[PDB]
Amino acid sequence: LPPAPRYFQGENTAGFMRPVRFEGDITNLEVVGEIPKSIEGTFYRVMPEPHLPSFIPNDPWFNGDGNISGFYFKDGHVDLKQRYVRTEKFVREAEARRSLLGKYRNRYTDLVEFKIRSTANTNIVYWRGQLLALKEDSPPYAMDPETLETFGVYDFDGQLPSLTFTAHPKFDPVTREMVCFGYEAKGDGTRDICYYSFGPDGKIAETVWLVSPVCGMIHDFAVTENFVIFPIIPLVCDVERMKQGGDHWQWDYSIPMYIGVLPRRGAQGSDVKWFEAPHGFAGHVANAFEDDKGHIQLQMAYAKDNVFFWWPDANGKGPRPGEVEAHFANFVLDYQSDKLPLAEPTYLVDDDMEFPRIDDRVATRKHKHTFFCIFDRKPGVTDFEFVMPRAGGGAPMSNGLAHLNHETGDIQRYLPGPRKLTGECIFIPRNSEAAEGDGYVMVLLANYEDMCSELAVLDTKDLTNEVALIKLPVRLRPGLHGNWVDKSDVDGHPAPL
Amino acid sequence: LPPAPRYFQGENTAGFMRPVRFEGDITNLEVVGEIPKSIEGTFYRVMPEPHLPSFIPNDPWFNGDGNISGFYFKDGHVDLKQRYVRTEKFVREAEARRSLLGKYRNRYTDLVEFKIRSTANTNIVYWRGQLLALKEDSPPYAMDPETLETFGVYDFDGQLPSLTFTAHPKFDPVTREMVCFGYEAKGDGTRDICYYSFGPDGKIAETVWLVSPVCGMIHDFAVTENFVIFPIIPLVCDVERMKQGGDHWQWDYSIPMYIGVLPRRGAQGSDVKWFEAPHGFAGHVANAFEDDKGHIQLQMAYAKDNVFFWWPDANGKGPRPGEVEAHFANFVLDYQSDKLPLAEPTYLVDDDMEFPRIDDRVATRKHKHTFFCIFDRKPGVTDFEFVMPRAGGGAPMSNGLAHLNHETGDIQRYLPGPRKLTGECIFIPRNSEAAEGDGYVMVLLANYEDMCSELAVLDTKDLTNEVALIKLPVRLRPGLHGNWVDKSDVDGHPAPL
Ligand SMILES: Oc1ccc(/C(F)=C/c2cc(O)cc(O)c2)cc1
Ligand SMILES: Oc1ccc(/C(F)=C/c2cc(O)cc(O)c2)cc1
Ligand SMILES: [Cl-]
Ligand SMILES: [Cl-]
Ligand SMILES: [Fe+2]
Ligand SMILES: [Fe+2]
Repeated sequence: LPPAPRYFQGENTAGFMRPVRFEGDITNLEVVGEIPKSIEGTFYRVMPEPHLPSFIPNDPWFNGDGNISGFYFKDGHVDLKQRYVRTEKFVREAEARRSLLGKYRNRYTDLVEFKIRSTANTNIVYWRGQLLALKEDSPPYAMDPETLETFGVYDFDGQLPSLTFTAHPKFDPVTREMVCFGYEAKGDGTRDICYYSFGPDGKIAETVWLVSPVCGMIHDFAVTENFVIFPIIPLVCDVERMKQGGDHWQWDYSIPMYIGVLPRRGAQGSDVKWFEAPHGFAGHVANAFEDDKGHIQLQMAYAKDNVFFWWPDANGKGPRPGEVEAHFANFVLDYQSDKLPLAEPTYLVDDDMEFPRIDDRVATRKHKHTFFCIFDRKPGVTDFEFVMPRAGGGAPMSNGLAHLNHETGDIQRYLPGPRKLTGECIFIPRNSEAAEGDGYVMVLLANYEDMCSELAVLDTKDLTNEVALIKLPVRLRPGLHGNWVDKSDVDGHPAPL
Repeated sequence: LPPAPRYFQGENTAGFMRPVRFEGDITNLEVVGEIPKSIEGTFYRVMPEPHLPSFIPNDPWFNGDGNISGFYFKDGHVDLKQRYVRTEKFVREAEARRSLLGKYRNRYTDLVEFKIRSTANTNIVYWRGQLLALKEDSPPYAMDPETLETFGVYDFDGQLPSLTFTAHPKFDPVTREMVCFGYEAKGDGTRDICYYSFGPDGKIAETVWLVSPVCGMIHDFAVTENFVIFPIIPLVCDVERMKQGGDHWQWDYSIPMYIGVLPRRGAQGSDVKWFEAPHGFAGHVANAFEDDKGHIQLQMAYAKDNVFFWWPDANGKGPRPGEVEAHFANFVLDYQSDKLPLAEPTYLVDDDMEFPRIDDRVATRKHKHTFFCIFDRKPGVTDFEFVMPRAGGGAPMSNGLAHLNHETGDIQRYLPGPRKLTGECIFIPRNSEAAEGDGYVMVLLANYEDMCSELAVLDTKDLTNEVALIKLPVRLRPGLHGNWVDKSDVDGHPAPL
């Protein structure tokens, strides 16, 4: 077998990116300031964190074992619980005491045959009394919200019709449905997309099979009252390339950014319309909604080149690290239109941004508040000379959060400091009668001075001030998505406005 | 109630001394070099580590909640498990989410009434299939060696005759007895010492009540074939002082360092002879044995002034931090002599030293190898300008280990480097046929450059070279005692040579 290294080497596991790999508890976290005493619930987040050194050099960040953190809040006190998802990969590698799964989404490089290749490392959501740890090449893994024990791969009582479950399901705050899909839904290289939904009682509602014009990456999607929308990143999969040891994904400069629109209820596969946006990268969706005219307003991060530069085109063509900016775009789509090309989007702000969140009480409906990560290169915002040598590589950087009020156009920015960077934020309603976007924002910080993590709590009335700073004595390696589960929401999701 | 701080403040919890307070697992630790594949067993260590900020300012290091680390070795792989002892203090404070126990060994300052005040933070030993977590003001707490679960306060099937159980019991390698005692054995300020022993079947053997000439601290003791030996530190307890909120211990410059000698078997309390060594501090015992003449050779760390400078005399008189050195002394004692004063000891080496260990296969018999911590002020051994600002306070410093061969007088020294300091080492026999002192040494390092801990593995054939360096991604705060439990030893202790 390729030899198993006994310590981590390479930029993707150096500095702040060095895996810690701890599971367990740290109760009664240290707090500077004061956590509002009325906050009650749990912030769950997932990070890729390789449990064992990979036999693949420079294995991307996206390929690390999912480790779940829960921060449990009550009466101004907070406890941390942390535990790895017991994926098939995790369990078999722990038994062997070495890495066995190979390149990102390429089973032809695995040292043993896996049934499920999930690292369950991308999102962690609440559904019907369980956590679902999500990875877009696989079904979810179900976990206990209290103990973080893994129950196992989850198939929705035998109803899951797809091999794949997106990391970005949407929760309709009025119908209480979970709206889902999977791409490559019949296996590696397939153009099959399975669109499906579950009612609040757990029964499958929609199931529609459709065909993507290319086998392209559909990382996120959008849901409105009457439509579902599938933006395709121009990364394309060729299984023959994979069989020779090549990458699952390869950029294609010759295609548009396709945007599929399907009717939300009762459609067939042939009802999808593949609109053609100008070539670019489909980033995360903030939210989509239908306006007065029935036109879809789709608000999402959008870049003009390949954000995932390590997967360049067939000739190795692509940008360099830190070159590509993504911007907060608004695309207008009309399902009734037969004109497939779309105009350049309008842009809501100037900032280089990503990881947008809204008040999920208006998900699928008109929203007027967005919170998002920003990366500002203006001199002095980040002390790059100090941070870069301690940061390692492989992951995006954010040096602030922004809050946009869409009615007024006011933007507030939270800057944690010159030697700190942020993860994705969560929004917590002040209480069940709070106005849209009124309450608290939490965000995990990487402090490069201390080489520790911190959890900042902010009030939306003034996003520039930390109400509390929870000081962890360990690093939580840069991670992906997270969600708030409020103690007053019996089904784990907030009530509609 | 005195207000409960929400983050740690003060020098005793700053820098490398900042509590981490994590419990759980880190498997498959990173290793540089190669752990000898034949090593099989577990290294257990205990550290004081306050679980909650104290309401007592500058609470000493000795007063922190005991947290147990186990490093489990097999086939060149090593896993960490870590867990707090579930003492009455730990459990009641965790329930209240605040500190409740007050000053070190002063129940009159507690905010609630405790039955048992143990922090179980001083030693962790193996006995008859359980771990015993030891603290000299209390009985032991029994724990599971595999899971580190706490079973509860342990009374030896109702046989424990004392309120107090020493942190330094001795294991006789020939008889397989555990030889114990407790001082202040009838309560705060009592001069009662209870000497007692257990046979390998768990039945109590000896129980002798004796009287100390003063209520002084008897931290360690020594055991030979026919005698037990009690060296008294000139810290003295006055319960009336404690009732007014004062310190349990106060130095007394007017007394000798008493050394009690009692016959090991069949004695009465009045058989003890209280020899009088020159005034000084009774440090840890390496080992004691009877020579050809039946005279006791007692080898121990010995200083000329109060090592515990924060507990000065009645008028506040005593040394400053880092001024007192302890040296490796040999006292000669003759139980038949009626001459109570003893000569100044001889010294085995020059180094400022402490935490001596021997090959416990010769415990209570003649030994010819000692391993110990040293603190060398020779310029450049420690880069004090770098280390001191990151170190915090409250704990002793060691910047090397030394191995003395007593037959030849050769000394080898392991220096982990200018920005590292060490804990107490353990010795592991190479195999069951190894000569005395031949095998491996392990020691936990504090790395002040990385602010992480490391576990060094050394071969006694060349103590200057690390065979392996196990790299933890967290800090283990400076700790107290630790022990090896070899997998090949049925009762957990090595066979006699
Ligand atoms: O297995 C995978 C595949 C993709 C991702 C992932 F987070 C993609 C992604 C990351 C970004 O920083 C922005 C963005 O729009 C998308 C994670 C795991
Ligand atoms: O409650 C307690 C009381 C004492 C100790 C302790 F380890 C004392 C000690 C520490 C030294 O550095 C040298 C030495 O000779 C003795 C630990 C906990
Ligand atoms: Cl589990
Ligand atoms: Cl327990
Ligand atoms: Fe995502
Ligand atoms: Fe000790």
